[PDB]
Amino acid sequence: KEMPQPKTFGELKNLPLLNTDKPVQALMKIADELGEIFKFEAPGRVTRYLSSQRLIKEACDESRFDKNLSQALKFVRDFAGDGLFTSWTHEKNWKKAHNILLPSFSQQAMKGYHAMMVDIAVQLVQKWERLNADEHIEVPEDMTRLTLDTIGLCGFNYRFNSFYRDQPHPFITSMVRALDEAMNKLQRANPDDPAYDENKRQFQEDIKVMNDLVDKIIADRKASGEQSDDLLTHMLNGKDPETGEPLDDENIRYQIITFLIAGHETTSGLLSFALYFLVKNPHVLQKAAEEAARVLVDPVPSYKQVKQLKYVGMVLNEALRLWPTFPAFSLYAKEDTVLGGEYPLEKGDELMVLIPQLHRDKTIWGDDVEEFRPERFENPSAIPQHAFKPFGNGQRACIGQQFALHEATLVLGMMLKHFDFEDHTNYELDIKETLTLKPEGFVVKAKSKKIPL
Amino acid sequence: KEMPQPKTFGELKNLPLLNTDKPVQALMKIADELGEIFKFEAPGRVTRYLSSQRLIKEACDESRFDKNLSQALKFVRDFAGDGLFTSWTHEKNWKKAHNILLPSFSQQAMKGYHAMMVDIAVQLVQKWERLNADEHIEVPEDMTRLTLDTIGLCGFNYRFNSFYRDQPHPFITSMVRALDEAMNKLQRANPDDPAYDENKRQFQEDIKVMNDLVDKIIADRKASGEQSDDLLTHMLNGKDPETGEPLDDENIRYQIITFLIAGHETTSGLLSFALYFLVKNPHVLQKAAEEAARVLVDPVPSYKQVKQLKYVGMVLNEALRLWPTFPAFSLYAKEDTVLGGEYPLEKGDELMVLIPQLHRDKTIWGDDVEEFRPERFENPSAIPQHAFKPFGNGQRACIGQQFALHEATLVLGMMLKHFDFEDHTNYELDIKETLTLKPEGFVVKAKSKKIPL
Ligand code: HEM
Ligand code: HEM
Ligand SMILES: O=C(O)[C@H](Cc1c[nH]c2ccccc12)NC(=O)C(F)(F)C(F)(F)C(F)(F)C(F)(F)C(F)(F)F
Ligand SMILES: O=C(O)[C@H](Cc1c[nH]c2ccccc12)NC(=O)C(F)(F)C(F)(F)C(F)(F)C(F)(F)C(F)(F)F
Repeated sequence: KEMPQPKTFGELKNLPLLNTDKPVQALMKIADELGEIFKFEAPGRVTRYLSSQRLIKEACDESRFDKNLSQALKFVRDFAGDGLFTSWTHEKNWKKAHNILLPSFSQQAMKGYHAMMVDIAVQLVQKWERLNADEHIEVPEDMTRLTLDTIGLCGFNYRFNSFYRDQPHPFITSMVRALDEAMNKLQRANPDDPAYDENKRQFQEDIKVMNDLVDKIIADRKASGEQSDDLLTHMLNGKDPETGEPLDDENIRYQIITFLIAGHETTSGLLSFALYFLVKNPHVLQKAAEEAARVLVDPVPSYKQVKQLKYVGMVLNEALRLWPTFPAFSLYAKEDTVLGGEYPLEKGDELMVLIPQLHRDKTIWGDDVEEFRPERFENPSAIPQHAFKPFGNGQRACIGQQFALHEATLVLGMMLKHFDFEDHTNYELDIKETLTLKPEGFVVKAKSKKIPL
Repeated sequence: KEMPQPKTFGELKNLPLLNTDKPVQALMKIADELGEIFKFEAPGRVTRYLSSQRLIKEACDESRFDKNLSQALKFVRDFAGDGLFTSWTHEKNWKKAHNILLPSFSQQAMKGYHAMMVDIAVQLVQKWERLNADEHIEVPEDMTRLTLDTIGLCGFNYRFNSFYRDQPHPFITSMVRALDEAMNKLQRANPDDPAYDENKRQFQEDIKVMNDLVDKIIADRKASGEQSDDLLTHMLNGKDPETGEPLDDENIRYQIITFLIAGHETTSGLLSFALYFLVKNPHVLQKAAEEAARVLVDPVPSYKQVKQLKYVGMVLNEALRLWPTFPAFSLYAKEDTVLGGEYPLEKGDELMVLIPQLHRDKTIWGDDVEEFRPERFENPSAIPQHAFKPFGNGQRACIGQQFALHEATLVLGMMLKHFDFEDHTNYELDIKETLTLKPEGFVVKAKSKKIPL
């Protein structure tokens, strides 16, 4: 039985297929042509891309497969270290940090973060209230200002003040450039070529910038002793119940860098896609706006009011179905095993879960998988197990899921309460790929409903 | 009596003395050397610089002298046109605009603008509340954000959104570059030298940017009929009592451009100098802060509360004494006349009033004229006529005087209510000159008192 494989480039095998600005979208097209599984080879490396719920449900069995660091994550590890996102499950610091931080990311914890989320959300709305008549909004740029500032503030009581700037904060410049470099390393044949020497030097300079700001943030909080109820305070004080150990300061840095990466890259994309779908589907926008108007009856939304925004939740989940913003995750076989009754795997063999394809599995979702329909999530127990995984799988799933959904629900709810929206350019979806997916160049006009804050 | 005169450069006469980054400060030093009057010659022209109250009181006699357009103002007229600032007193549009606008710039008119002034002032306070512990404030840069935005909003219901940017608005970039070219054209031999073709092209392009935006603003408003009740509304509807004529749309544009020049340049300089002198004089800062705390008992300052900030007003007047931010104005003799019983002048002969030197006249102020003492203004009536002229003279005095002082008082009151200030760099005063004066590089730290808004 021969597993499908895309086109090759002689000795380089499939590698040059990733020499593109849009590798995930390319892989989606290959998946459409080849089906639920294909092998992908490079010099000295092989993986298998999975696209169907029936295979992915097996891949998600944690007794058989564990999280793998893709080559992308191995490069991100050069600045995110053994933080939660780029550590192996068997490294002592994973379970330790996981145990310490899980309570700080719970739904109940969101009650405590809510006030600071509102602070940044109000800044966004005020920005849009203050635009002149025929000016427009640069959507992913503003969502990124919001999401980065929220995690900065909620997490570590640090204000990036992104709405006060055109040029990002120096940490963000370095982080964005470090991420770009990490993703660019995947797609260059002969990575030791002299041309890439300057890229490597700038990389080391960006890592240093990140470490020095965050180390300083940690040291400052240690030296002040201030008990600001946030992630940083929790990490400086908390002990892992299992080992009885706290995180050391180096690992705390790695977690902070990791949360900032997450806040910048991934939540902003969700909000950007959600707004994109709303302006392309005005009946959905109407339903979401009506809910926002009916529910958010006070100038400052409450935690309880955000929980009440069911339809806005459904909008966000349908946006995640179509464009899960961190679109692939990797697994390895813990032991020899056979996938799907058909594909034998050896210990250590790697799998890639193509989340956007899983979410277009017609045998699960129906034939209309490209349509934006939030009512797919109106009665969510209808969704089969492992059919919807925008936040990954099992113990290695996104720790920030509740944070991200709370922020996104609050913000999207406020946006729909306060403004009508116009797709003035009839924007053509163009998806930029970094660590994540975003709708590049998405612009709208927002006409104020003149409801005070 | 042969008039004193500074050093000459052969056939260039005194012209090269103004070929300096700091021409007003140069002229002040010359005044120190030469006294109350000196002649200043260049090829094809002459003026006389006055520095004493004794002589300036004659110059300010409107039966004997009228406002002259200095060469600097003649160049500003290429983009400010026949707006109030760059028009001759005998021009029909001067008298029309004067009669139409003056009542809208009264102390009592400020009740109408107060709310919009608070809007921008709160944005400033919030920016500074949001700075992190280690960070500092770029004072003139932030003061200019405030003052430009205030005149934009109050004047024409237009939001430059300066607190949302590092890059100034396109209009501002052009205006600033226009004003720079005007300044540069002064110290320049042959204007039609092909060398300056690019300068002229840039100049024309900046005029276009300025006219296009402002004309659109005006046209947009005329269309809607929206009675926004600002300077633009008054200008579109208002009739000159004398002629019975309104301003035409072209002249309205020049007034708006003129207001924007004014609210950008001179007013922010005042606030920057005031804060400078406050941090250099801690006892004065403390007295002003006591008043602010005693008077501004509400989170939103009221119009009447700003009028009660007597000491803050004294502080601003003392800043204006030392560093009047539009530091000189020009006059011409309406008829042959003798100045000071010594200097015969012919009809058309020109004078320059060197305001910073007038304000250092030891016969009026006492020997300690370099000292910052707001108490000099305990009773502003006590100052002799024509001794204190930071807003110029007579019917050609600053129309924006009450606007500027109300805005500056409000803002400085709020700053002193909400923050303690630290001169963390022990800043060395360095005054940059364009057509106005500012303390370049003035930076402070502001520690919040944590009083909510
Ligand atoms: C819409 C927003 C987000 C999406 C779609 C998303 C998606 C994901 C996915 C798919 C994974 C699994 C990665 C893998 O298997 O390799 C993951 C892991 C993670 N995410 Fe997110 N994420 C989001 C927001 C956030 C936020 C806001 C934070 C933190 C502030 C965060 C922190 C993390 C961390 C720490 C992990 C690693 C968890 C572990 O292995 O222990 N994420 N995320
Ligand atoms: C600290 C702030 C300010 C200072 C020191 C200042 C100073 C002056 C001075 C000295 C003049 C006389 C010019 C001459 O004789 O050639 C003047 C004129 C003028 N100023 Fe200001 N000014 C300030 C703020 C403003 C503001 C905020 C506005 C408008 C919003 C404004 C509008 C004008 C206008 C229109 C004139 C021309 C008046 C006329 O001749 O009819 N000024 N200003
Ligand atoms: O980084 C990796 O390991 C894998 C695949 C890969 C990269 N190099 C390989 C060599 C042989 C076989 C497979 C690979 N990379 C990808 O699938 C990808 F295309 F880069 C990717 F999809 F864009 C991605 F990196 F996974 C991603 F989607 F951007 C990421 F967000 F990181 F998951
Ligand atoms: O613009 C002018 O006409 C006059 C005088 C002048 C400029 N060029 C001259 C040649 C010969 C004799 C006099 C002059 N300029 C000045 O006095 C000046 F102070 F140098 C000035 F800086 F240019 C100034 F323009 F006056 C000023 F001070 F910057 C201004 F803000 F405009 F008042």
